[PDB]
This record gives sequence, structure tokens and C-alpha cells, in this order.
Amino acid sequence: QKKVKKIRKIILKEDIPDLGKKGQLLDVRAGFLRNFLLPLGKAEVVTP
Amino acid sequence: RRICPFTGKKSNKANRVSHSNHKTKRLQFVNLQYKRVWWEAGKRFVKLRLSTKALKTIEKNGLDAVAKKAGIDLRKE
RNA sequence: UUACUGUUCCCUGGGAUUGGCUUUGGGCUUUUCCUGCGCAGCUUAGGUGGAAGGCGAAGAAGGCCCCCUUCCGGGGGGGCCCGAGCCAUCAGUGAGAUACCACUCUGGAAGAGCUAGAAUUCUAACCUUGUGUCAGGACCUACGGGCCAAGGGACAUUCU
RNA sequence: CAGUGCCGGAAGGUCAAGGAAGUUGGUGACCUGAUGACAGGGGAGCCGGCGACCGAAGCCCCGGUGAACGGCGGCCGUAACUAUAACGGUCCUAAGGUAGCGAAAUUCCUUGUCGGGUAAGUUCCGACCCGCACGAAAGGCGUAACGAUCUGGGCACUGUC
RNA sequence: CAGGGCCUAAGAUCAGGCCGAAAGGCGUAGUCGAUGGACAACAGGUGAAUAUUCCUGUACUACCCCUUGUUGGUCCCGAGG
RNA sequence: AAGCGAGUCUUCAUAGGGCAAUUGUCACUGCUUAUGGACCCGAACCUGGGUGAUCUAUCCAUGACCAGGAUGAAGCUUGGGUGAAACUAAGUGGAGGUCCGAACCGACUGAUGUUGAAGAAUCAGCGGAUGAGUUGUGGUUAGGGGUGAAAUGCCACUCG
RNA sequence: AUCCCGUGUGAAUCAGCAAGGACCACCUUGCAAGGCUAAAUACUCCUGGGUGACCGAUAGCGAAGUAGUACCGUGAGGGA
RNA sequence: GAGUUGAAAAUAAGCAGAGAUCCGGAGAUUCCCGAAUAGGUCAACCUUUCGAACUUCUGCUGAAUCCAUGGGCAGGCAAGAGACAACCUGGCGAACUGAAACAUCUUAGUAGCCAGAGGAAAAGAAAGCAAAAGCGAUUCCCGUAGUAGCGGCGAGCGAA
Ligand SMILES: [Mg+2]
Ligand SMILES: [Mg+2]
Ligand SMILES: [Mg+2]
Ligand SMILES: [Mg+2]
Ligand SMILES: [Mg+2]
Ligand SMILES: [Mg+2]
Ligand SMILES: [Mg+2]
Ligand SMILES: [Mg+2]
Ligand SMILES: [Mg+2]
Ligand SMILES: [Mg+2]
Ligand SMILES: [Mg+2]
Ligand SMILES: [Mg+2]
Ligand SMILES: [Mg+2]
Ligand SMILES: [Mg+2]
Ligand SMILES: [Mg+2]
Ligand SMILES: [Mg+2]
Ligand SMILES: [Mg+2]
Ligand SMILES: [Mg+2]
Ligand SMILES: [Mg+2]
Ligand SMILES: [Mg+2]
Ligand SMILES: [Mg+2]
Ligand SMILES: [Mg+2]
Ligand SMILES: [Mg+2]
Ligand SMILES: [Mg+2]
Ligand SMILES: [Mg+2]
Ligand SMILES: [Mg+2]
Ligand SMILES: [Mg+2]
Ligand SMILES: [Mg+2]
Ligand SMILES: [Mg+2]
Ligand SMILES: [Mg+2]
Ligand SMILES: [Mg+2]
Ligand SMILES: [Mg+2]
Ligand SMILES: [Mg+2]
Ligand SMILES: [Mg+2]
Ligand SMILES: [Mg+2]
Ligand SMILES: [Mg+2]
Ligand SMILES: [Mg+2]
Ligand SMILES: [Mg+2]
Ligand SMILES: [Mg+2]
Ligand SMILES: [Mg+2]
Ligand SMILES: [Mg+2]
Ligand SMILES: [Mg+2]
Ligand SMILES: [Mg+2]
Ligand SMILES: [Mg+2]
Ligand SMILES: [Mg+2]
Ligand SMILES: [Mg+2]
Ligand SMILES: [Mg+2]
Ligand SMILES: [Mg+2]
Ligand SMILES: [Mg+2]
Ligand SMILES: [Mg+2]
Ligand SMILES: [Mg+2]
Ligand SMILES: [Mg+2]
Ligand SMILES: [Mg+2]
Ligand SMILES: [Mg+2]
Ligand SMILES: [Mg+2]
Ligand SMILES: [Mg+2]
Ligand SMILES: [Mg+2]
Ligand SMILES: [Mg+2]
Ligand SMILES: [Mg+2]
Ligand SMILES: [Mg+2]
Ligand SMILES: [Mg+2]
Ligand SMILES: [Mg+2]
Ligand SMILES: [Mg+2]
Ligand SMILES: [Mg+2]
Ligand SMILES: [Mg+2]
Ligand SMILES: [Mg+2]
Ligand SMILES: [Mg+2]
Ligand SMILES: [Mg+2]
Ligand SMILES: [Mg+2]
Ligand SMILES: [Mg+2]
Ligand SMILES: [Mg+2]
Ligand SMILES: [Mg+2]
Ligand SMILES: [Mg+2]
Ligand SMILES: [Mg+2]
Ligand SMILES: [Mg+2]
Ligand SMILES: [Mg+2]
Ligand SMILES: [Mg+2]
Ligand SMILES: [Mg+2]
Ligand SMILES: [Mg+2]
Ligand SMILES: [Mg+2]
Ligand SMILES: [Mg+2]
Ligand SMILES: [Mg+2]
Ligand SMILES: [Mg+2]
Ligand SMILES: [Mg+2]
Ligand SMILES: [Mg+2]
Ligand SMILES: [Mg+2]
Ligand SMILES: [Mg+2]
Ligand SMILES: [Mg+2]
Ligand SMILES: [Mg+2]
Ligand SMILES: [Mg+2]
Ligand SMILES: [Mg+2]
Ligand SMILES: [Mg+2]
Ligand SMILES: [Mg+2]
Ligand SMILES: [Mg+2]
Ligand SMILES: [Mg+2]
Ligand SMILES: [Mg+2]
Ligand SMILES: [Mg+2]
Ligand SMILES: [Mg+2]
Ligand SMILES: [Mg+2]
Ligand SMILES: [Mg+2]
Ligand SMILES: [Mg+2]
Ligand SMILES: [Mg+2]
Ligand SMILES: [Mg+2]
Repeated sequence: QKKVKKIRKIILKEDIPDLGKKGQLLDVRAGFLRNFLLPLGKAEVVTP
Repeated sequence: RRICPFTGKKSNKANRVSHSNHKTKRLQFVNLQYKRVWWEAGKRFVKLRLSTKALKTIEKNGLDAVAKKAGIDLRKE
């Protein structure tokens, strides 16, 4: 139907460009999260 | 086959219908992708054909839940 | 076959697979500022309310000039010079003072915001190669497997 | 280069799914009406219709392209005698059949007319052009060699007669 | 002598592999597949019905057997043919 | 139709009009009707699933074959041409989808045959015969197909 | 409406959720997204009994004898 | 309980009242092909180092790669595989026909094919009916009923 921007809320475990310092809270697109951050150990998807 | 292992999706049997009401056999297919998925508990990727719904579900429940319900060992994959 | 109804190849848009940074830009804004020739006239009467108080040395009236809008009638406004005034029922006018202040409308501006569209990159999805390189008792210049690299790249492919 | 096809073009019109400002309806916590066996308005929610504007290709639009599909006309009048028409007028088209050939595997009327071959020729050869209805890569016109090809004549030869 | 116990061509099947409503389709190593490559026998005789097959002569391949001579050979692989 | 009910619908009006104010049933036998193959025999066809390339149509692999005779291209060597080259007899050479002609492949005319000797032949003649040739063995392509030097031909005496 | 599937979005837990033929209110009924279960019912390549207003060699099974045989077809198949 | 060595005589020999031939239960053997399964093949054969191939099972072993996966070796009377008339369940799924043509509709989710399992299968323990009164998993028959409905409101289809 209408494209709905997917929003994954995450914590950064290392510092990455444009994102920020280690141990940081953010919200991201699903593609960015699962295809880039997550395989490289860089981020962690959070649902407490 | 055009089948997702994980959700067991099948191609669906459907009539294409014209403005004239004239019916025709047709196939709607599962949306299948050749994807690599990260497996954290294996520290490694797995090549799979997946439905997109399956990809979703893997985001939601984590890969291992899904593969355990579908009974498919990530090792033999 | 330019009969009818369709199907298919194929082309093109939405959705999905599908991401990052940057630009440029169409339509809405968030403070806030620009802007109005019924006639009776101090005169290009903004509607509605608080309404005898405001604007000044964190420096006005008044003349010297820069800019922009323009119905060249005049309006906002930067610099400087200037130094104690522009003021209200003061009478007109359906509606009041450019003393001031709130949500705002006619269109303009600006930094900020939503959504496209568009163009440009980037690399990790995805695609394509490899007599590149490992590999089991031994091979895989036998298809293929893992790793690495190379070229593309969010296009394309596949699905709806 | 009008029609059709094909290619290229991007300014305007048209243009689906889908978005979408916004209106609109049903219900209804409730609020009032009413000498009839009831009725009228209505918040939130839920549900439904409509929907300005955004919305690609294609089409309409502009240009090219015949060894792409195909197409290549009428009517008049005129010259030392009959005649004919080089030359003019007009009409209509995208444009009006050039070179070469022509009674042809094409010619209706038709055994056209003329010449030749025969004692005698509806066939044959050459030429005229009045091409019903030739014509240029669905090629036009030539052409040595070739053909169990089609067609006319001649010598030899024969019971074909 | 002719095929098989040898080798491969066209082609066929095809472990794993890729794809596909099912059946299956494609395809790698492998394995099949002669109409080809490789490989050693002729004359005479007999003869109701067989003969390069049985008889008599000379042959020829492949193994095994002994003597002698050496110590590594065998396959996998590199090559010539 | 709510509904009324020996009445009711239409109506301002019973004013008129419409329809109503009553009726057995269960079998068996027959005749007909309907539904199934439906009185019987008779198509061309249509679709589904298999079976076929021992014939023929293309090809693939690997083999084999084509008596005999002619003709005489290039080339080459010689020898006159000029400094180079051209031009010309000569010899040699042995090309050709060359020629004549058996095998072999065809099938042009005629006669015979027509309940044939034969579901395409015999007889006399005829075309090709070193090639775009002939053929053997083993394979390939399969019917919404295949193959086609194209006839709608061929795909087991069957092929719009 | 109820039911079940492709593509995309995507809830609520009993103060709920679903159904009552678009939809809303009220009331009634029910508890989806985990499984498994006998009988009553269908059938005859057959087995054992039984009956027949069934046939009696052109009938009854194609087949009362080599019967899926002989024969025909490359084959599927036909078939006395 | 007396004769016997199939149809099936004849011949030849046996076996037999310490019980033959015969009938029933349980075992044994079961060449070659066939799922075919040591490898091959043109079924009923060949070659073999004599082997239930492959997939599951148990153990040992342990690639690229640490855990693993794959592979290798061994054990094992070893689970499966194939066959099967109709019925059944799932999957694919027509066309002639009817409609006096035909396209929606009908034929019909029928035939056919494929896969699967059983003596039956499937369904099945209310997120169900119903209607203000009540029922109490599924299946099957009678009836409701050719009713309500569906329908180029046609042919027809047809509940609860
Ligand atoms: Mg999304
Ligand atoms: Mg698309
Ligand atoms: Mg996208
Ligand atoms: Mg790269
Ligand atoms: Mg490799
Ligand atoms: Mg590699
Ligand atoms: Mg790049
Ligand atoms: Mg894309
Ligand atoms: Mg034109
Ligand atoms: Mg044109
Ligand atoms: Mg043009
Ligand atoms: Mg165009
Ligand atoms: Mg457009
Ligand atoms: Mg719209
Ligand atoms: Mg709206
Ligand atoms: Mg309303
Ligand atoms: Mg009310
Ligand atoms: Mg209301
Ligand atoms: Mg638009
Ligand atoms: Mg031309
Ligand atoms: Mg004439
Ligand atoms: Mg004539
Ligand atoms: Mg004459
Ligand atoms: Mg004559
Ligand atoms: Mg002539
Ligand atoms: Mg003509
Ligand atoms: Mg013409
Ligand atoms: Mg012509
Ligand atoms: Mg001509
Ligand atoms: Mg032409
Ligand atoms: Mg020609
Ligand atoms: Mg000539
Ligand atoms: Mg010829
Ligand atoms: Mg081969
Ligand atoms: Mg195969
Ligand atoms: Mg396999
Ligand atoms: Mg192979
Ligand atoms: Mg062999
Ligand atoms: Mg041989
Ligand atoms: Mg030998
Ligand atoms: Mg030999
Ligand atoms: Mg003999
Ligand atoms: Mg001899
Ligand atoms: Mg001797
Ligand atoms: Mg020897
Ligand atoms: Mg070698
Ligand atoms: Mg009356
Ligand atoms: Mg019939
Ligand atoms: Mg037809
Ligand atoms: Mg068929
Ligand atoms: Mg076949
Ligand atoms: Mg064959
Ligand atoms: Mg053949
Ligand atoms: Mg032949
Ligand atoms: Mg050959
Ligand atoms: Mg010979
Ligand atoms: Mg010769
Ligand atoms: Mg010669
Ligand atoms: Mg010749
Ligand atoms: Mg010749
Ligand atoms: Mg011929
Ligand atoms: Mg002859
Ligand atoms: Mg001859
Ligand atoms: Mg000849
Ligand atoms: Mg030659
Ligand atoms: Mg041919
Ligand atoms: Mg024809
Ligand atoms: Mg036949
Ligand atoms: Mg034939
Ligand atoms: Mg024919
Ligand atoms: Mg329900
Ligand atoms: Mg119901
Ligand atoms: Mg479904
Ligand atoms: Mg969903
Ligand atoms: Mg919840
Ligand atoms: Mg619902
Ligand atoms: Mg309920
Ligand atoms: Mg529950
Ligand atoms: Mg449900
Ligand atoms: Mg349950
Ligand atoms: Mg069950
Ligand atoms: Mg008889
Ligand atoms: Mg009989
Ligand atoms: Mg009798
Ligand atoms: Mg036995
Ligand atoms: Mg034996
Ligand atoms: Mg075997
Ligand atoms: Mg076998
Ligand atoms: Mg170990
Ligand atoms: Mg390891
Ligand atoms: Mg293992
Ligand atoms: Mg084992
Ligand atoms: Mg089985
Ligand atoms: Mg089976
Ligand atoms: Mg069984
Ligand atoms: Mg029909
Ligand atoms: Mg029909
Ligand atoms: Mg009909
Ligand atoms: Mg009819
Ligand atoms: Mg039972
Ligand atoms: Mg059951
Ligand atoms: Mg119970
Ligand atoms: Mg329960």
C-alpha cells in the first residue's frame, strides 16, 4: 500500500561515523541494521 | 520448488479475470529471495531461499525459533 | 485480418527484496516580519478585542544618502548625522489611532519542517566474473563448496 | 513521407494503480419535542461513500525514413490541305509512371494492322502502340553457356499416314 | 575366427549439485555405448549333418614353473606415442 | 408486504371493479411429461494420457563405395621482351558443383498392367554419376510438436 | 457476511477477542492462530456360506478345449 | 484308517497297520529375472577382490573452519523402498455437450494423470447452531424441499 519507513531501535556497541559514540541509543531503517551493523557486531537490536 | 522452507508458503491457484468475466488459470507465486542471513549463534551467514514474510519473522522471533519450528538445521544449511 | 473477447512476449509506474551521506527542488509550515488608493478627511480608513496609557538614552522627531516594492501617491528599511519629540475621546467615520498588544487574512521573505520528484555519490544487500587460492585417502584448468579479489550497485533481478 | 509501419524528439493536452488536503453519510453517550402509539437534532469511537492536488509509459503532438506497407490522375483547346499535338488553359492530389519494354506467361474487343515463313498460317518471328489492366530489388531491360523446360520452322529418316 | 573378461566416439544414464504442482527437467565426476582403436594359426586330412573348432604336422599369444642377475617394486601422477 | 380475515386489494367513496366465500386421500395398472445412454444403428470431430524417426524429413558419430575412357585451368620450367615489368608459342602439370559412360542413386516419355506377377511394377528408351554424391551400422529431434533446397511435403500403405 | 490463499501492512488478552449474512449500538452464544481419536457410512481383485419369475454354447465373463492363447501390430494396443 | 506314487493310462520299481497315500496347524528349503539392491547389461545374462546399493540407525574417525558440516571406516535379520480391483484423501485438471448459435454460465471440480494411506478413509470435541424459547463433537439415512434463494433472473444450479 503506502510505504511505511521501518524503524528498528538499537544500541551501538562501537563508534561508527554519523551514528556516534559506543554505548549509544538510536532508531534506524531495517535494511541498514540487518545488512550492515548486525553482521559486523557493531550494533545490537534492543527490545528490553 | 517454489516453496519457503520456513513458513511453508505455496504458490496459490488463481483466476485472472477480465472485464468480460472470462476466467483464466493463473499462478500467484510466493515472493522468494536468495538471501544470506546472519546467524549469530553460528557466527556465520546462511544462504537461503526465503519468502519475504519469513525474513520479517526472522527479524521478529530470531532465526533459531523459526528454523526450530520448521525443523531445519542451520548446520546442514 | 483495422471481426469480437481475451492470453502471452515486451515496455512503464506503485508496493516488497532495500541501505548510508550529500545536494537541488515542487507543494504545506514554525517562530517571526512584509501588506490594504467606498467617500465625508489631520489621509493609500485591516476586520475584531485588552484600550489612557506608550515609544526613548540597551539613544526619537527633523534633514544628508544606500536599498527594495510601486497603482512614481507613497510605503517598509541599513549607515550616518540629529537631540527631547512622534502623542488619545480630541470633529469626521457602519468599524480608532502609526501610543501599545494578541490569534491572523491579501501576497513576499527567511533560517527551521513533512512528502515526493530529480541528479550525484558511497558500500554492506543484491548481481557478474576469476587456469586467484585453499580443501577430504586423492582430485575438482570436472560442475560445485569456503575464503580472497576484481567489476558493477541500491540500479538491476525476482515477486505482487 | 499525406495514409500505414518503423526510428528519434521532448514543450503542451490526455493519462491507471496508488497516495491525499478535505468534505459527506450510518450508528450513537446524550439534549429537547410530542393528544400519537412515538419523533427530531447529537459528542467520542467504529464503519461507509465522495474526493481538489500528486500520479509513468502509451496516445494526440513535431521531425526523419521506400532495396519499409504501398501509390504513381482527369478535362479541355491549338499548327500553309485532311489530319495529328510538340505548346497553352483548367481540375485534383502525398505525388501524378521517368529510363527501358510493349497484342507480352500481361491485350478485353481480337484471328488488331502491317511485313515475313506456307499452294493455303486463330500458332511462330519482326515491327507498330490504340499498355481494357508493363515498369524499375514483390527488381526493369539485356545476355554467352546450360535445360528429360515451353514454343515455330528446316534436312535426314521412317507403316505416323 | 566373431563379440564379452580391454578403450573410447555420436549418444545414453548420471552420485553428490541447480531448478520444478507431482511425475520429473538440466548437469559435473563416474559408468555405459562399435559402425572405430587394441589383441595370438595356418596347410593337409576326416566328414549322413560341424571344422582357422575334431585329427597330423609345423606355428603363435598370455600366464605359471624352475635356474641366473639385481635390490626396492605397485598404483596415483608428468610425458612421448 | 406489514396486515386484515368470509372477506380483502385497489379507493376520498364500496361507489365500481379484480380475486375469493371451500376441499378427500393412499396405493396399484395404463397414457403422457421431465431427468439420466432414454426407440435402435450410423459421422466428420473435440479434449486427456500414453506409443512411434526399422518407413520417410534434417542432422550426428564411425565405416565403406563410385568399371572405363576423354578434355587439359591455374601453376611451374623453358625463350624471344625491356634496365625494371608487361606480352607470346612451347613443354611440364592435372584443376573442374568439367565431358561420355557401367555399378550405384533417380524417375523424363511411351507401351503393357487395371478382379495386376506387383496396394506403384515390368519392358524399351531416359537424368546424375568426384559431388550441394551414394550407402551401411549406432544414434538424435515427437504431435499446441518435429523436420522441410518449401510441395502443405514427410513423420511406420494414416498428415491442412 | 462466514470460510481459505498470493502481495503489502498489521492488533488486542477476559475491564478482552470472535460470531450472529454490509455496517453501528445493545443483548445472546463461543473461546481461533498446538495435536489425536472407535462406531454408524463407501467399495469387490477376492474368501466362506446361502438364495435366483438369472444365462444354457450367436447366450453367460473376452474366455465351458492352447484365452488374453492363436493371429494382427515397430509399438502403445487389438483379439477370435 | 487302506491301499498308494498329480491330470493319465501303460511300464518299471517301491512305500504301506511299529499307520502309507491323504487332510489341517507350525516350520524348513526357495536356482535366475523382477523394488533388484556387489559393478554391468539388450529382463530371465555377464564380470567379480563374494558385497542388502542408497537413505535413516549405532559406534569409531575426524576437510576447507575454532565449534561444526562434508567425507572416510566399521557394526547391524536392518527402519524404508516395490506390488495392490473398486472405494478414499490430496495435487493438477479438460472437451465434446446443454444453452436449440455463443463468450458469462453448463458439462464438472466429472474424466484422466500424479502422489499417499487404510480396511475403511476423511471429518471430529464448538472462537458452533439458534432467537429472546432452546440445543450441546463428527459422519450417514428420511424429511424439510425442488422450499428460501442463486441465475446472460436465460439454460440451469439449489440450501439450512
Ligand atoms: Mg515497510
Ligand atoms: Mg515493477
Ligand atoms: Mg525501493
Ligand atoms: Mg565491491
Ligand atoms: Mg574451481
Ligand atoms: Mg572458487
Ligand atoms: Mg562504483
Ligand atoms: Mg528496483
Ligand atoms: Mg507516406
Ligand atoms: Mg510517414
Ligand atoms: Mg512525416
Ligand atoms: Mg513514438
Ligand atoms: Mg505521459
Ligand atoms: Mg483515485
Ligand atoms: Mg481524509
Ligand atoms: Mg452524521
Ligand atoms: Mg431517537
Ligand atoms: Mg441521528
Ligand atoms: Mg496530473
Ligand atoms: Mg523504387
Ligand atoms: Mg495476333
Ligand atoms: Mg485473344
Ligand atoms: Mg500475317
Ligand atoms: Mg501447329
Ligand atoms: Mg510478336
Ligand atoms: Mg496490361
Ligand atoms: Mg500499374
Ligand atoms: Mg509485374
Ligand atoms: Mg516481365
Ligand atoms: Mg518494388
Ligand atoms: Mg526475376
Ligand atoms: Mg539467352
Ligand atoms: Mg537439371
Ligand atoms: Mg560424450
Ligand atoms: Mg535425466
Ligand atoms: Mg540427484
Ligand atoms: Mg559426464
Ligand atoms: Mg563396453
Ligand atoms: Mg567392430
Ligand atoms: Mg578378445
Ligand atoms: Mg581376435
Ligand atoms: Mg555344410
Ligand atoms: Mg581345414
Ligand atoms: Mg605338412
Ligand atoms: Mg609369447
Ligand atoms: Mg597417460
Ligand atoms: Mg366486492
Ligand atoms: Mg456412435
Ligand atoms: Mg478448435
Ligand atoms: Mg493428444
Ligand atoms: Mg521416443
Ligand atoms: Mg532408433
Ligand atoms: Mg534412422
Ligand atoms: Mg533408410
Ligand atoms: Mg557423417
Ligand atoms: Mg565394389
Ligand atoms: Mg575412373
Ligand atoms: Mg585422365
Ligand atoms: Mg560431372
Ligand atoms: Mg551434364
Ligand atoms: Mg525424389
Ligand atoms: Mg528403366
Ligand atoms: Mg543411364
Ligand atoms: Mg554421364
Ligand atoms: Mg574433384
Ligand atoms: Mg528434402
Ligand atoms: Mg497450396
Ligand atoms: Mg501403425
Ligand atoms: Mg505415410
Ligand atoms: Mg497429402
Ligand atoms: Mg464463524
Ligand atoms: Mg450461519
Ligand atoms: Mg484457497
Ligand atoms: Mg496476512
Ligand atoms: Mg496480545
Ligand atoms: Mg470477520
Ligand atoms: Mg457462538
Ligand atoms: Mg485460544
Ligand atoms: Mg479463524
Ligand atoms: Mg484446537
Ligand atoms: Mg484428523
Ligand atoms: Mg458354435
Ligand atoms: Mg461365447
Ligand atoms: Mg444348439
Ligand atoms: Mg512353498
Ligand atoms: Mg543352476
Ligand atoms: Mg545387480
Ligand atoms: Mg539397476
Ligand atoms: Mg572424534
Ligand atoms: Mg577442526
Ligand atoms: Mg558428521
Ligand atoms: Mg555402511
Ligand atoms: Mg509404497
Ligand atoms: Mg509408486
Ligand atoms: Mg493395501
Ligand atoms: Mg464450452
Ligand atoms: Mg465449444
Ligand atoms: Mg449448444
Ligand atoms: Mg444446439
Ligand atoms: Mg467400519
Ligand atoms: Mg482417521
Ligand atoms: Mg464433549
Ligand atoms: Mg476444546
